[PDB]
Amino acid sequence: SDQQLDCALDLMRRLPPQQIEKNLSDLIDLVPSLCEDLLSSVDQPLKIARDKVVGKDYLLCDYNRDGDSYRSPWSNKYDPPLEDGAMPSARLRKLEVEANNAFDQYRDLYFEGGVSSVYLWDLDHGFAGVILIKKAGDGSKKIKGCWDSIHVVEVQEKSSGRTAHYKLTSTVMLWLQTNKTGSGTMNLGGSLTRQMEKDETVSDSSPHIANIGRLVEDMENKIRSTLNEIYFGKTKDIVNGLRSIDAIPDNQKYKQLQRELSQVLTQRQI
Amino acid sequence: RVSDEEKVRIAAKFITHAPPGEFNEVFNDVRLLLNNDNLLREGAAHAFAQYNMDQFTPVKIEGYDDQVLITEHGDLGNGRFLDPRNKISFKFDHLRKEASDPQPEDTESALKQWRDACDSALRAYVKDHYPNGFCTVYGKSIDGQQTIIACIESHQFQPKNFWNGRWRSEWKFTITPPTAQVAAVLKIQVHYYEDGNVQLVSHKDIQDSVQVSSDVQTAKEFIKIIENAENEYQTAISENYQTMSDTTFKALRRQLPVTRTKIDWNKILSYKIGK
Repeated sequence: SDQQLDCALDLMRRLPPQQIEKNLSDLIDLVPSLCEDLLSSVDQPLKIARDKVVGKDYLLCDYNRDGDSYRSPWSNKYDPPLEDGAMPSARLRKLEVEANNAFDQYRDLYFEGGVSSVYLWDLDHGFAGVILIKKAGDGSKKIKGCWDSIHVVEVQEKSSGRTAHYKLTSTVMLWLQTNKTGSGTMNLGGSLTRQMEKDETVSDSSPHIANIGRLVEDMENKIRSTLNEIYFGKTKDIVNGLRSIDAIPDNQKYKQLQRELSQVLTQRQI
Repeated sequence: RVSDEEKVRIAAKFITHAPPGEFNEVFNDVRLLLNNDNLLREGAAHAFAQYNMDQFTPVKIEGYDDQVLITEHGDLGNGRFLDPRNKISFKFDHLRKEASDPQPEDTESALKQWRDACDSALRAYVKDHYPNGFCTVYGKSIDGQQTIIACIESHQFQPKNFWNGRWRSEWKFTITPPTAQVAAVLKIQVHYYEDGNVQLVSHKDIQDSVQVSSDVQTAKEFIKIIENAENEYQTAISENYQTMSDTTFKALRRQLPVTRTKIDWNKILSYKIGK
């Protein structure tokens, strides 16, 4: 069933990312035993939820979920209401509060808006966390756009040293859509994933959040460049290779040449 | 409990929705996920057929130099398809790449007059605008009314570089002299999947009212309708790409912070107005 998970992930890497939600659900119907593994390994468009007690939005992901409820990073409460929901330790919660505050500033500085959410959890010899960022563009423009950042970092703390091992796996989901007369419906979306690992010094001037922050920042700056290249560069070029508005100076050479090379195998095979 | 019938329908949906040039990968995935070959064979044939059909799968009959388009319009119904151009009958084997053992198909020859004109008139349009394109025009009688159905397909598959793309256009010409009505749908799909999954899915639906004259004349009138509509569609697409890249994308995340220098994390972790 590990080949199954592998097959499940390959499939989601091929079906239209525009329908990740419906398809993931169906995928789970098909293989109910992989439900937990898929909810954690398959990135899906980020959903916003409202923390009523604090009057602030927060983002949803498998990492702040317990059963059918999600934990707000602001009030540290579950919604819908739960009785004994999974909570980080009091000490990790404090670091979680600080990580949310630091990334709120990070978000405002690079996205000038949108929503961010950070959730942490303890590990055997370290801890992990997920940094979520969602930014939607001008709802008044012909073309809609949305950026979803999903950063999962694993921190391996060293017994002696205060140098830690950081493993960051990041995915940026970029969605672009337009409903204009001349183009009908045009949807350019999906995501790119990158991974990075580094050993780093941990000190009072460069604590865990600073190290994670620097890694996230470098990661997003790199993925932003790749996104621009792939979305507006590569897919456009593939599009121009499918059709051309100007008459393509017909080429006999390639067809004449192919005839020559083909008969070689035909008059060679049987 | 999800019945086996529901699982089969799910499996079928996934398979028929594979992106261009990636049918097998998707099929193998679903097969290992479903983990029940008996159920898989229940809708396989139907899945394969539907896929190739809505994908306008260009196929090469045993030896006609025939790149013909597998569509519904050419679905005989017995497990064989029509090649309106060469005008034969060919049985399409869905698993294997080839479709052989043809059968001559002496026609109805009623709408064929128009059909044969549009066909090679469009065949010229295609060779001029689609690098690796192919076309198939169907002459048929749809519940009394005569209609010309031109189908265009073009693709580029480069799995080793993790991407595939395909163009699909379908034009339905329903004749009602003097002037007739047009109905079409243009489709584009591109998939890039090196360390990600990015896809362009687009389509345009168009309806036009055209004046019907002669045989070789109305044909060139059509190829003209199409040419202008598809150039307009493609044009609107390159423009959309331009705006997305110079307006929408930049409105999402900046390249550098407002502070105009990378972030000073030590400053973010402490620096306060006062408390």
